[PDB]
Amino acid sequence: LWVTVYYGVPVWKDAETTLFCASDAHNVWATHCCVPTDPNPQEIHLENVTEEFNMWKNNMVEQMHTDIISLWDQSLKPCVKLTPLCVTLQCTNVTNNITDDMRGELKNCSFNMTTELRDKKQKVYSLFYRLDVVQINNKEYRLINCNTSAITQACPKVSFEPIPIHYCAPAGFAILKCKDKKFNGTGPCTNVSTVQCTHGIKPVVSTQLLLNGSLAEEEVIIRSENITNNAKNILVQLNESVQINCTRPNNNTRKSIRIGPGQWFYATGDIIGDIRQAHCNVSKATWNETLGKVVKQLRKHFGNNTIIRFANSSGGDLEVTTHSFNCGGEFFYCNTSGLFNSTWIITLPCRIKQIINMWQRIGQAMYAPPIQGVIRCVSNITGLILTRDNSTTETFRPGGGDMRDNWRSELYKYKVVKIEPLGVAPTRCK
Amino acid sequence: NLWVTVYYGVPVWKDAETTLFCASDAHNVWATHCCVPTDPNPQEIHLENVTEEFNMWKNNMVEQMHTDIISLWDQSLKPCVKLTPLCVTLQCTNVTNNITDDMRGELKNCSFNMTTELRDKKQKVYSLFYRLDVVQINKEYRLINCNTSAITQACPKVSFEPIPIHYCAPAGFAILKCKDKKFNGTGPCTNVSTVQCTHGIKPVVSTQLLLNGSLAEEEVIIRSENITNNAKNILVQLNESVQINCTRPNNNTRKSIRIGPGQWFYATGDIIGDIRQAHCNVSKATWNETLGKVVKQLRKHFGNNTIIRFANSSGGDLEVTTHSFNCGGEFFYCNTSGLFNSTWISITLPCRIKQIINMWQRIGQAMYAPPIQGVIRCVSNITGLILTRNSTTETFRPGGGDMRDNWRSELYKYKVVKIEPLGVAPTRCKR
Amino acid sequence: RAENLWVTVYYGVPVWKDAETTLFCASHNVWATHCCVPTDPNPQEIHLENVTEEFNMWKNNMVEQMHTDIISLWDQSLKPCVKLTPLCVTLQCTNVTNNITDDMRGELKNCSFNMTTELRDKKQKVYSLFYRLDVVQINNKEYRLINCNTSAITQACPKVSFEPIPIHYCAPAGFAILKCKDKKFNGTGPCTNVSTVQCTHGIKPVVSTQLLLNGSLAEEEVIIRSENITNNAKNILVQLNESVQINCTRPNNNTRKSIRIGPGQWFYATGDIIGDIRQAHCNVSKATWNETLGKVVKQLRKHFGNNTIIRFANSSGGDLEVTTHSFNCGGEFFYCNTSGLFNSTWISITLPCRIKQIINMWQRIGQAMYAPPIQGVIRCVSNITGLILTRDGGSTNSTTETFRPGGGDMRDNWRSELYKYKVVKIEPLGVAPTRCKR
Amino acid sequence: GFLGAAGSTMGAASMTLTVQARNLLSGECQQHLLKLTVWGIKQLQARVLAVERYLRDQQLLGIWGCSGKLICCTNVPWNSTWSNRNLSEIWDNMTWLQWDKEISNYTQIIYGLLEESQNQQEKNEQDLLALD
Amino acid sequence: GFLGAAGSTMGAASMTLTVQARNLTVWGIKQLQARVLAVERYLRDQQLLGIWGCSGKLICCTNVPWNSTWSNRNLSEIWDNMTWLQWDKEISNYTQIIYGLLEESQNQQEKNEQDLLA
Amino acid sequence: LGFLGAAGSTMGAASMTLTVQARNLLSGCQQHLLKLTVWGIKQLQARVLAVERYLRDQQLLGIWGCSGKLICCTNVPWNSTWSNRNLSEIWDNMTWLQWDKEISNYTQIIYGLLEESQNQQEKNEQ
Ligand SMILES: *[C@@H]1O[C@H](CO)[C@@H](O[C@@H]2O[C@H](CO)[C@@H](O[C@@H]3O[C@H](CO)[C@@H](O)[C@H](O[C@H]4O[C@H](CO)[C@@H](O)[C@H](O)[C@@H]4O[C@H]4O[C@H](CO)[C@@H](O)[C@H](O)[C@@H]4O)[C@@H]3O)[C@H](O)[C@H]2NC(C)=O)[C@H](O)[C@H]1NC(C)=O
Ligand SMILES: *[C@@H]1O[C@H](CO)[C@@H](O[C@@H]2O[C@H](CO)[C@@H](O[C@@H]3O[C@H](CO[C@H]4O[C@H](CO)[C@@H](O)[C@H](O)[C@@H]4O)[C@@H](O)[C@H](O[C@H]4O[C@H](CO)[C@@H](O)[C@H](O)[C@@H]4O)[C@@H]3O)[C@H](O)[C@H]2NC(C)=O)[C@H](O)[C@H]1NC(C)=O
Ligand SMILES: *[C@@H]1O[C@H](CO)[C@@H](O[C@@H]2O[C@H](CO)[C@@H](O)[C@H](O)[C@H]2NC(C)=O)[C@H](O)[C@H]1NC(C)=O
Ligand SMILES: *[C@@H]1O[C@H](CO)[C@@H](O[C@@H]2O[C@H](CO)[C@@H](O)[C@H](O)[C@H]2NC(C)=O)[C@H](O)[C@H]1NC(C)=O
Ligand SMILES: *[C@@H]1O[C@H](CO)[C@@H](O)[C@H](O)[C@H]1NC(C)=O
Ligand SMILES: *[C@@H]1O[C@H](CO)[C@@H](O)[C@H](O)[C@H]1NC(C)=O
Ligand SMILES: *[C@@H]1O[C@H](CO)[C@@H](O)[C@H](O)[C@H]1NC(C)=O
Ligand SMILES: *[C@@H]1O[C@H](CO)[C@@H](O)[C@H](O)[C@H]1NC(C)=O
Ligand SMILES: *[C@@H]1O[C@H](CO)[C@@H](O)[C@H](O)[C@H]1NC(C)=O
Ligand SMILES: *[C@@H]1O[C@H](CO)[C@@H](O)[C@H](O)[C@H]1NC(C)=O
Ligand SMILES: *[C@@H]1O[C@H](CO)[C@@H](O)[C@H](O)[C@H]1NC(C)=O
Ligand SMILES: *[C@@H]1O[C@H](CO)[C@@H](O)[C@H](O)[C@H]1NC(C)=O
Ligand SMILES: *[C@@H]1O[C@H](CO)[C@@H](O)[C@H](O)[C@H]1NC(C)=O
Ligand SMILES: *[C@@H]1O[C@H](CO)[C@@H](O)[C@H](O)[C@H]1NC(C)=O
Ligand SMILES: *[C@@H]1O[C@H](CO)[C@@H](O)[C@H](O)[C@H]1NC(C)=O
Ligand SMILES: *[C@@H]1O[C@H](CO)[C@@H](O)[C@H](O)[C@H]1NC(C)=O
Ligand SMILES: *[C@@H]1O[C@H](CO)[C@@H](O)[C@H](O)[C@H]1NC(C)=O
Repeated sequence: LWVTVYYGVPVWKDAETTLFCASDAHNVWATHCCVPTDPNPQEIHLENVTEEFNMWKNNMVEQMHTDIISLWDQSLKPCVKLTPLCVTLQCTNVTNNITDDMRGELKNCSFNMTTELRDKKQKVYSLFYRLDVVQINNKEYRLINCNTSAITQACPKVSFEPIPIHYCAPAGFAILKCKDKKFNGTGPCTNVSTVQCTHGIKPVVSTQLLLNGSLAEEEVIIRSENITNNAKNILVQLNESVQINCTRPNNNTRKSIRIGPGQWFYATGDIIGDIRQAHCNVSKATWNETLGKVVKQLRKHFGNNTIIRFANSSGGDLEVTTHSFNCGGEFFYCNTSGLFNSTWIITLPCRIKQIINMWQRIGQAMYAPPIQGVIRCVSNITGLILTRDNSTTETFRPGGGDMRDNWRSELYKYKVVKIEPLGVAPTRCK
Repeated sequence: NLWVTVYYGVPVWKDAETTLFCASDAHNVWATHCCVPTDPNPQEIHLENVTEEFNMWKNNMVEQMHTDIISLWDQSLKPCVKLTPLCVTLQCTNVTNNITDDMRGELKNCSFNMTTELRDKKQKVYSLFYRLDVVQINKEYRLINCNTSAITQACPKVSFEPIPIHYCAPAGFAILKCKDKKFNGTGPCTNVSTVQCTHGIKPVVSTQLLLNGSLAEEEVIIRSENITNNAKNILVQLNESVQINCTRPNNNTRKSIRIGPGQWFYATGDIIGDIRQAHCNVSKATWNETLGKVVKQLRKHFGNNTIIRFANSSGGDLEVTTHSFNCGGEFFYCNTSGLFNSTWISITLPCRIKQIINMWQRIGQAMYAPPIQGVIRCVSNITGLILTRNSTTETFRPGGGDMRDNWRSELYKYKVVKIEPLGVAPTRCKR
Repeated sequence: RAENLWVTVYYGVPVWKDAETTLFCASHNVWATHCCVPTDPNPQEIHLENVTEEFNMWKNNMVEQMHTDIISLWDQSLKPCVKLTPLCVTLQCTNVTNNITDDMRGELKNCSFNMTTELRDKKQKVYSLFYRLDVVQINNKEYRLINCNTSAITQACPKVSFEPIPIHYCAPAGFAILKCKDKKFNGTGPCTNVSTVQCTHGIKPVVSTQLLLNGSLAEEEVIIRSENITNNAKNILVQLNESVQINCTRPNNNTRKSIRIGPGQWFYATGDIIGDIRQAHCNVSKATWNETLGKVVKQLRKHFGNNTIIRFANSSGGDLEVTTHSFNCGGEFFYCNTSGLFNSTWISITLPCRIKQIINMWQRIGQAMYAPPIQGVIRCVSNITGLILTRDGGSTNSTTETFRPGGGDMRDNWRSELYKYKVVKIEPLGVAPTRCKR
Repeated sequence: GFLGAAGSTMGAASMTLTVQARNLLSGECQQHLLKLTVWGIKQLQARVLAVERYLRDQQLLGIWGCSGKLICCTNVPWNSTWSNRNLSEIWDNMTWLQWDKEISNYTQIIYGLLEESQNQQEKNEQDLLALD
Repeated sequence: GFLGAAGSTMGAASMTLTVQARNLTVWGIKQLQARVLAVERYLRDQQLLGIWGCSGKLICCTNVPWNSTWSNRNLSEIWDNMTWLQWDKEISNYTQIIYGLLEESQNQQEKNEQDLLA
Repeated sequence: LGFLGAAGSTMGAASMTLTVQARNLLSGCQQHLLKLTVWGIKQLQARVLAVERYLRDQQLLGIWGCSGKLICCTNVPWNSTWSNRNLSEIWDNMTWLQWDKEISNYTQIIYGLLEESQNQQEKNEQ
């Protein structure tokens, strides 16, 4: 009969806002924020709704991307630059106790570098990996990126090990979440609840393989924006993890070289012992068993009667065609061809590279100083990314590369809305 | 027997100064700057029976526009390539091939020893320069700004077309405008309205002749802070537009020189075809009449029967003796002395091209303009003049340099006030 | 069943608690352009009748605020100035030997070098004079600058002065600055003559070691304070009730030359001294000093007993910046030998001073600032208002004890100036028992 | 019970209001974050926006004469152009989301009417005080 | 529409208060600073009304009388044949004292509220 | 009669002047400092924090039903455990500073009681 004003209503709308960084309290992600996580996060069972979710339109992924770059840049921004090293090099091969399989990969290069005085030079030499060095025109060599970009040095005093970070909503906002186990990614799930804090996500940078993420609870889950369109990728979340053991082959040292008035360079030094090839070991059975589960989950979308093949990847950039892996700041480039060579119905050699670009922002290069000695890198395979390459056969190959896919994959079940507590309805009161 | 009542929301205000928001129509420097769209149909509310005093000479938003335009220009250049390594001794010659006579010596073909991407390698390059930017030492030349300050290169993707920008008030503030015709610059106007934002104003920078601005509507209007004094400039709006056609006809090319670890210098390339001088065309058929109108208005201030002469500029640097014009990123310095020759009781202006350019005559930062390939033709409207100044005769000459007046000439009809909603008044009520 | 007392609540309660906040500065040079806010032209002070409050100068965050701001200004003002990186070259140095007083022999070195010009392909051979304290020996005419193996050095901008212009700190709304008006305040404890102000008075950001210059003078007697008086390892801050005048000079008539080292980058090189070469020094009235100290011992005896003999001793250890009196006037940096100032015990003094142009601020290792030369000669007169001392005791001897000059931690200078102040926040809500029931 | 609502009946919205309206102002090592001018400014402006949203509701309820109320009555009739539902289902059996949904298209006009109702009421109060 | 009654009489403007009552890169920090200021200005006016017992009212009647020295005028001189802009200027001399009077009238009533309920 | 110079008055007497203190939280070249992209933010943060605190307190008074008043009354009885003194003992012979520290651990508990009491009062009115 009459207009009455109401407040405290269960109403919300989609929104884009800034989320808080929370942690457990000397790292990229250790000294980057101060908000503590909620020691006992609560969940509001916002049930009796069928909330529409998406993931291909998720505002949270975009801010994660933006902010991780920013954080990365803040870490490197104040660190010493390596411009003085962009000189012609005099190089030869390192053949000392060399495994033939690693032959040609390690180079011995000398150069004329300035000293602390503007009028003096020093003869300095260091070791390099083949992937960072280009021949001029057999003695003259250049650093690979002198014709493209400035190169800075990552500071050796900064650790780069990922930490799970929880995102938290500002007052007036909430994060809606699915408690579902078989959620499509774009469906109107029935298991709806809401939180102020997300599950922490450890940022992981890798290609062609999702490491240290979450597992599916009921089955292997296949997701894409549009399965029909080959332009979209395929992401798979496994319900069981696969162990992978990657190690350094060589007990290397490093040299602290004075390059200027308060500036130092950290060179790759010589190797203690014989030279060996870097590699990773994965159980052969586990890999075969895992693939079997994945294929059975593809057939339900591609047809029980088609032939499914996995194959070696397309050509392209190193960060596209191989498995790029960050271990303490050192980068492994593993040959995954042996993982995708089968049709139906394990040691991976790895290359080492020090001049590296993150998130494909061509222009800003960074040098990764060496870690002393041999280290072991052990991780959990939780998923991977594939592309779609008649009806007789369907072939899949390694994809991803674009980091938004790693973040999106982890942020599988979250949505952000704003709270709208005011409203108006008819009643009997004057 | 009246008692106090407190009234909230009373429609009153006072003079104020604050920060204004910029807005646009949605890689131009002002396109990336204003990320706020304007009202698609801006509001204006007539205020019945409101008299308000305006003063264009004390208009504080002018200072804000000047400060911010500088901040933005400078910010635009901050992340671009520095040209420090190019401040070297030059070896130059007289390239007078295929030129008209007045161009004999305008260009210098210089070569030098410079860096490459490697610290231990060197290269020899050559390029063309305008003599305005190159100074002879005691064959041996130096760039003109090597003994002053740093020279940096503008980023080649960034354009500077003067897209109009609207300025909007923050909550609690209001913009008042004079719609009162023939507004005199100062004093109370009796035809006002309140607006959300100013109209869009194009950030055009020039000296002597005001281009692409507002027109005077009814007649030529002359405004100054003090008419009697000669220490003040005179800002004149025209009601009619005067069309001017400017060109740099030579077909130029560009070359990109690798200068170091990750970057490039944009050098003047070669020239295709004959070399002719840059110039601007003003029709005499409009200009004659235009000055006659200006004089008729001057007769309202200076006797009514005096003889008024127009003349060349006083001595000063290039920035103020010639007309300063930019189009396409290139900077033209046009000789207007023949534009101001007559005494009251087609016109071709030759133009010089300068490449290494102080901006707003604030000394310290030299910017290098990359060359524009091809040829250029620009057409624009003269909407106003900057002029400066015996019982029978007076002379007027072109003025400029202080850019705050350019801003002032468009903003003369606006004022900013703050709203003060709390008032107190008597009433026949006590409690 | 009850007396029926009812909780009530109200706003506007005069209660405060200790709080750490940021105070703002109020007042061409570094301090003036960064303290644009004017002070209140008519400052207020409100006595808190029948209120007692506890102050503690040793745990004071206002001192930390000074430290941070004083560092911030130094960095902000040097950040945009000419870098002197290109001057780190081999130098060819000899002795200046012309009208030199014997004491100055070896102090000035005439060094030539090959320097960058405004053009990349041009060099110039130049020379200037240096103080020996700024240059080191290689392997005997070959020398380099002391900072070449450590850090970059920046030339201070010639137009930015660091005159210790007094500035005031003032509270933001919701905060109050409290002060002791009381006397003989220990630096700690419940002083009773308390009042609050909107803003503090001005404090001159004077930087010095050993002798505290141009501060407040004590009202009637020498006040001796320490975080722990009986701890021989702690600094003792002594405020005098009578000032001592000191007259300092740098007698050599200097000039300057300005050399282009780049496109608009001018290097200010030491110009030759015209005239004879003399030592910088300070003059202290001998009697005033051997008067003023009597009361220092008399007051030390308040804590140590007056059946002990107290000696003032010299040659306190540490680096140049620690062992000499660190003095900065006219922008010139002096290292004054005070050993003869502390050589006495009981039941016009000339102190020579050295000059150094390559300088560091607040012990921030690995970054330096070049002090440009100054034209002419200087003369400075200043007030000694207090001392930083440490005990040389800890020995099993109560009969005699020795004290030596201390300091170097600039926070203690500010601590003395901020001795009387504290900051709290206001909490206007409170609860109390009331007869009324809603 | 921060958002322990979801919707069932509107009677349930009353009991949740204190919390929902309180959650808005929930009320250490942040020193190293000051230097992060981009990261930090985003977090700061977000706080400012939260404040604005709070005040926007308080000011609107204030102008309508609803300040201090949970449920606010006024002499403004309901229109058939807005809705045609009975008064039974729409509380007792209907959740809130549908109420947010259909009524979403038209609202402003309601707010203007609510303001006018108060405008008239206060002038009338002033006259009642001036008279008897 | 915004200040539609700015040139009008007090009488004419009496029903328009709601019209005004409701209208509330590193470079962008300047706009943020402006937003913060607007909030602060808003709040100080709101506090003043609250401490005068005018919370929630646009036209708040108190227990403070008018002085002939503040305004030597009657109904046809103050409301009619007058406008707010001019009038407010005319009485600017007394703004501060009136505010102090308003605070006292409120303080005197609140004490009588906690007691008189008892 | 001064600003905090009521602190030494008995609480009863001190309470006669509240508006002076009430308004203190809401008040307040100048271009040079705009370049200080770190320092200037700190100053901005400081004023923003002051605003939040002001509003926080106002919201609490709202929740407790004490908004719009400097002084309010409620239906919550006093608990002798918080303090055990008589009425004269508290309003006279007492500074607010002393009072506040005596009951500094019984604050948030009262606030909880005030909130629920007001919630019940609304429930009773509906
Ligand atoms: C304790 O307090 C005393 C008293 O304040 C401090 O000693 C004073 O120190 C100041 C600064 O060193 C000194 O002021 C100069 O006195 C000279 C007298 O001949 C003036 O010539 C000199 O003027 C120049 O600087 C002015 C700055 O305001 C300019 O306005 C003026 O035009 C001059 O500028 C020329 O010279 C400067 C270089 O000096 C150059 O950069 C310019 O470009 C230009 O060429 C000052 O007025 C006082 O005379 C000293 N007073 C006494 C008694 O000594 C003492 O330092 C304090 N103690 C401590 C520890 O801080
Ligand atoms: C007063 O107001 C007038 C009217 O706006 C201004 O006149 C404009 O001036 C600008 C600047 O020179 C002109 O902009 C340029 O136009 C070129 C021609 O475009 C036509 O021809 C090309 C042929 O290839 C077609 O592709 C195009 O669609 C058009 O049909 C463009 O080629 C220019 O772009 C190139 O150069 C810029 C340099 O920054 C690059 O960034 C671009 O990527 C591209 O390489 C450019 O757009 C504009 O056309 C003029 N308008 C008119 C109507 O003539 C006056 O300048 C102004 N006066 C003052 C003082 O400000
Ligand atoms: C996945 O998580 C594991 C466990 O944290 C990572 O391996 C460990 O990394 C820490 C980092 O300091 C080392 O201290 C441990 O010794 C490692 N455990 C090993 C090697 O067994 C692993 O690197 C993570 N993987 C990825 C891809 O980030
Ligand atoms: C501006 O002034 C005019 C002239 O006094 C006002 O016009 C009056 O409007 C009322 C409307 O009720 C009529 O009854 C009067 O007869 C009109 N006056 C005349 C002389 O015709 C107009 O309302 C004023 N505007 C404002 C905003 O105050
Ligand atoms: C250093 O320069 C000299 C002179 O050109 C050359 O002979 C020598 O081989 C260079 N040394 C290195 C390590 O490049
Ligand atoms: C589920 O996800 C697939 C992947 O693209 C999509 O094709 C399909 O339409 C989705 N189904 C729904 C409606 O959830
Ligand atoms: C990794 O190493 C552990 C021993 O530390 C071993 O038990 C495990 O089987 C290895 N896993 C793989 C995949 O090599
Ligand atoms: C390996 O693949 C073959 C072919 O599909 C299958 O028969 C065999 O069981 C698989 N082995 C394991 C350990 O899964
Ligand atoms: C993989 O996750 C399990 C928990 O499900 C954990 O016990 C195991 O250690 C993890 N393995 C690796 C290599 O991280
Ligand atoms: C480059 O340097 C050499 C030095 O011998 C000189 O002869 C030559 O003329 C220089 N070239 C240029 C273009 O300046
Ligand atoms: C109109 O302009 C003239 C200057 O041309 C000035 O002297 C006069 O005072 C102005 N009139 C008013 C009302 O301000
Ligand atoms: C020049 O003036 C004409 C006529 O007033 C107008 O139509 C045209 O848009 C104007 N052009 C510019 C750039 O102002
Ligand atoms: C002015 O006019 C005279 C006569 O035609 C001519 O000789 C002279 O060159 C002209 N001056 C200018 C600047 O155009
Ligand atoms: C320079 O002076 C020092 C004293 O400081 C002396 O030892 C040295 O021998 C002198 N140099 C020469 C060449 O005599
Ligand atoms: C003064 O400070 C000293 C610090 O050693 C302390 O022992 C002494 O008790 C204090 N005196 C007073 C009156 O608080
Ligand atoms: C220091 O004291 C000694 C006696 O131990 C005396 O011989 C010497 O002259 C004194 N020196 C000064 C500078 O007072
Ligand atoms: C302080 O106490 C005395 C009694 O000793 C009293 O007369 C005086 O009014 C008090 N001052 C204050 C704080 O009002």
